[PDB]
Amino acid sequence: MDRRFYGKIVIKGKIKAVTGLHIGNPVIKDPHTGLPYIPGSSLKGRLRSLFEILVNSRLGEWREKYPSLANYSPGSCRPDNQENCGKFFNRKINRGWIHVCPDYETALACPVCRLFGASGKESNFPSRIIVRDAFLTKEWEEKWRAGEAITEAKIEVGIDRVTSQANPRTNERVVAGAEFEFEIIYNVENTTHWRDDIKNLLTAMALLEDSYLGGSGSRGYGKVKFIFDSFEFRPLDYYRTGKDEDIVSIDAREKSVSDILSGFDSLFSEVEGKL
Amino acid sequence: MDRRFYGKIVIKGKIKAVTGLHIGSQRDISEIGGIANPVIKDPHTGLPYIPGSSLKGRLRSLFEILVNSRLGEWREKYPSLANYSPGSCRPDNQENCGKFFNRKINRGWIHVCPDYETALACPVCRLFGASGKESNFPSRIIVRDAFLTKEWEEKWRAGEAITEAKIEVGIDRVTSQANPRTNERVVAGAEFEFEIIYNVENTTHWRDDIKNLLTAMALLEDSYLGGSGSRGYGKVKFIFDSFEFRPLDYYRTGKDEDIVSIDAREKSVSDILSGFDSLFSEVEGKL
Amino acid sequence: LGVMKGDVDRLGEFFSSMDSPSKLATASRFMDYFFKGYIGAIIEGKFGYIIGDVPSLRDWPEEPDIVVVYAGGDDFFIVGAWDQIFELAFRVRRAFNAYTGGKLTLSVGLGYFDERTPIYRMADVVSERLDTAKDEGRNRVFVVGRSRPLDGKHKLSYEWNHYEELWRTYAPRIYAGNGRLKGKLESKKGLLWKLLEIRELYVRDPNDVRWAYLTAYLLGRHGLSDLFPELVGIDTKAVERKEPQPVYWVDGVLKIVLMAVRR
Amino acid sequence: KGKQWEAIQPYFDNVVREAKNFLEWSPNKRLANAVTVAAYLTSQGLKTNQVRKILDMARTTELKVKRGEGDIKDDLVKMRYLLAYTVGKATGQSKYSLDAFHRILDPMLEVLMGSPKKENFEKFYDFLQAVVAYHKFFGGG
Amino acid sequence: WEAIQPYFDNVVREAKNFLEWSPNKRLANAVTVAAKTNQVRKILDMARTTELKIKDDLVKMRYLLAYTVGKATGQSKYSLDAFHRILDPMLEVLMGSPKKENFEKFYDFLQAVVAYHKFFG
RNA sequence: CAAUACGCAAACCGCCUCUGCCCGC
RNA sequence: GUGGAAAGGCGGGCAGAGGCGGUUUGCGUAUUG
Ligand SMILES: [Zn+2]
Ligand SMILES: [Zn+2]
Repeated sequence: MDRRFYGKIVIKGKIKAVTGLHIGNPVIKDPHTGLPYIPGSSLKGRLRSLFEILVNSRLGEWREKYPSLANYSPGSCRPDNQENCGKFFNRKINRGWIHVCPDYETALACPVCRLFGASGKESNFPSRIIVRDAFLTKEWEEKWRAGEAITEAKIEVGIDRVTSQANPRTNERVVAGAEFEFEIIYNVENTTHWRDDIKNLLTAMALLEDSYLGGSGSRGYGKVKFIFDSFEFRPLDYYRTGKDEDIVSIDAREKSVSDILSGFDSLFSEVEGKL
Repeated sequence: MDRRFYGKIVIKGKIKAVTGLHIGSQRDISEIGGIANPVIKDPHTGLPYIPGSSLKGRLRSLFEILVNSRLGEWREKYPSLANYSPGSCRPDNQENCGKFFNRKINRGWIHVCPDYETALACPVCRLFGASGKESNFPSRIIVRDAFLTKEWEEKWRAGEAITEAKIEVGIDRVTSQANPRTNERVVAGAEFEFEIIYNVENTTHWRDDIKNLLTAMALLEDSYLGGSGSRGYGKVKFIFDSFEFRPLDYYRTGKDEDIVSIDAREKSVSDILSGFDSLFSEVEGKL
Repeated sequence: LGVMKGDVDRLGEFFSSMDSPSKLATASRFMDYFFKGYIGAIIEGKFGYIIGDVPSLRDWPEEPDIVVVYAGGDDFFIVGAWDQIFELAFRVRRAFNAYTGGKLTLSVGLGYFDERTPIYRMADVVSERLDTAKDEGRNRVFVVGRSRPLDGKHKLSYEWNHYEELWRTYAPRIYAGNGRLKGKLESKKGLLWKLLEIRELYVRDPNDVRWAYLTAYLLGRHGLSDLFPELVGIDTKAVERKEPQPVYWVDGVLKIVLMAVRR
Repeated sequence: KGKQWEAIQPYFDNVVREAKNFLEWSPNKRLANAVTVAAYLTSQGLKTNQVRKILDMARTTELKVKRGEGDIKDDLVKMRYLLAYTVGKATGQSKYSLDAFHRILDPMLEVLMGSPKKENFEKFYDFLQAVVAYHKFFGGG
Repeated sequence: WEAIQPYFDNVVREAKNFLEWSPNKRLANAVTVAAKTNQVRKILDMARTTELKIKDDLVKMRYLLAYTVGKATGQSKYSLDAFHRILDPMLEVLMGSPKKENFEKFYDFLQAVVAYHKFFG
């Protein structure tokens, strides 16, 4: 009921890998250009899975602010084959358990499912962020042309203990240092709660800079480092006049934890006057 | 009551699928081995294409919402928005409630004005079209099916692929249970030639009706065009070849006197930028 | 609007069997009272011991919506609700086959026409669907307008006993009653159109066996490998008899199940 | 079960090579044998994702038989060595399953280089999809 | 059986220029060619690199091909110099040649050799 | 005097579950 | 010196919503020719 639209907060920037990355033994590449790239589903489905786990521990602190967290106890439906019950992860996809609130008004009240979207039986609430693919940057487009290898290979081994039987394989990783260019657009639909979802999306990004991005990750295959460039707002009046009436937020040398921390409320101050 | 004709503003251009484009339609028609999520491909060539319904629908659904938000202040600009309130008719099964989204298709609610006189002033249905019992305002835009550009035909001749198979997986938060699948999507960077014809029926209101089409397009460049979309699969970008006016004196005579606007290397937001009075200035001389 | 028009066959040869005015006045009166009097008691919903179970989309209402236009003694013409006229034709034939001692048969030609249709065309098409079911075997029902090859081996209108087993096999496994489908076959009404597309490959080419594996695969992908075991495999008994394959007969038994749902 | 995989395969293999040309019989025989082809491939796993490159290779020139080219040389080259690359990349327990599927198609590919292009490859491609379709019906995909 | 391999050595010495055959001979060479995987992938995958891409790399593609046989000594030059003797007589031609065309028939020959290598073992 | 004996990956997981023609003559 | 004359089968509808290519496995050890 009552889908609305005030604007689209655009989060441009550049994903940096200080340590070498892997997606998936080749890293998948853009076919028309040959370059590897970080997809959309590996960056939206990774932030959701570092935010459904974060919400799982904290169902006492968010329940006073978010309704429809009282409808779940922090748990898992993996042993007990029940669809919607007290345990927090409710949808068996085919064999996996992903927290999706099964209604519009549950997902309207849910802190996860108002942002990363939610399916349902005759409800089907749709998302508010759209996360685009990340190709190489235009200064790193040219190292492919200059032959400076945008990728590499890696030979590991797997040691059987008794006979010391070496069982090697060849991982193929993106080389450490290669820099992509990501894109997240937040679809501002409800002016009552967008202070949350901008400080709530950066929550999922900040855990990702401590965690890994795709690949194995527990061995070195992560280390995202979000280099932001500029938030803009794109109001509804931007799409009628076509002006540069999009409020620029200055974050040329700031971190994901340096926006969500002190410094937030002065940056987004003109957007609040624009609501 | 009083349908006239003055010409047809033809918008020629090229849709550039910046990210993998996905539409999807039926599979298994006298066929066994597929990836089971195929983008609609026409049978005579076996190449993918962007349909007209998939582009007119997504230009519509991004322009219900803009109207649904600014419903309060546009009653003076456009009459017959005073029949409506922001919201859906979904909580109480009515084909005419106070809210905006009023017509039940099968189980979903899509705004269609019920009469010719009501839809004549409504900003949405005066452009994209309407229906009803006995009254039935018909559309003005003809969004035609878009096919690949002269170049990308030959990349199917030279041997380059046009569809890619992306493997995505689902993961349980507890047992890390991999739940994989495959998608057929258009290769990222392919390029389709669209054409959107605007049937100029009234010279009173075409300036405020071309601007609405370039508002629904300028939202579509920030949104996605069909497919999984929220995970990257849209990201489409209009590259305008030529605006052409195609006047009334064109159709009888055959003289090449059709007014051509200058849209060589301009964004969709740059037409609606201050200069829409200058791009379509010489159209005012013909009225 | 479900129009049916059926008549007793070989009746003029039957009244020449009589050999006295005592005998012909009786046989022309017992035959008279079936289509005059005892056809009213069938539509009122009686005689379950005599009839049994008919191919029926839903059980018979208290006040059925049937309009007997004409019924003469050799002939009848009955309109009504188009899925009760379907039920009535197998309910008239069943009661007629026990009124006579199994000796005379009906030939009912069923049509299905919209409300906005002039009657002079409805009687024209149905009487031609009658003579379709008359010249072939005189003991056979027309059910639905159905496409056939140009060979002559494939005759359209169903035999009465041959049809009422096609209802016993195909219908209680894909249909449950009252216009709804079986369990987990909902959200697969696109399937039964696709299954009637594979019947349309049998009509352009009867000699092709392209319909044999497409039958098996489409039941495989949808998980419905148990339904239609008669259609997944070819019948070597049906080839040597020069009779239609079991994908030819499935058109009329699917459409009645399909049209009873909103489709 | 697996006891059907031992008997029915050894009943069919001498019938397999003795009809090595793809234009064996356009009648009911090549569909009756094709069910028996998937009948001893039922008890094996027979995953399709490695075959998806081969079948799409059969798909992309199936349009090109249809007024695209009159030459299937460049395609059928690519089908021969990749199908040897199937055991040539994937070995193990899926290799013993995929050796029995190798021995039916490799007699038929060598026909197709010197074959007609409108004919005798349609008679292969119809035997292609008969193996896949019943395999979904006996419980494999 | 080395003479039948030496009978195939004349077939490797038959294809002096590039266009050996568009028919079954490139396979029939490669069946008898393939009648160690880990030593060749700096040419095998190096062929995969240069396909999408050039001329200064093909010298390195010829320099690494002699760098393989110059490394391994002892009993480890025999099939090394043999597999050396096939590829370079089809690569001495392809320096001054079309790149996207005229290489495919070797690029499909290079892949077909390792394909039957794993089948025969 | 210097090396060569051998290993190039095994697994499971492969789509899912919601919707399926109305309106007007 | 025509069972004729005039008559658009069509107006409205995005195949869409949800989904991490994933989890473990140390380029190594053993002895001589
Ligand atoms: Zn939720
Ligand atoms: Zn309207």
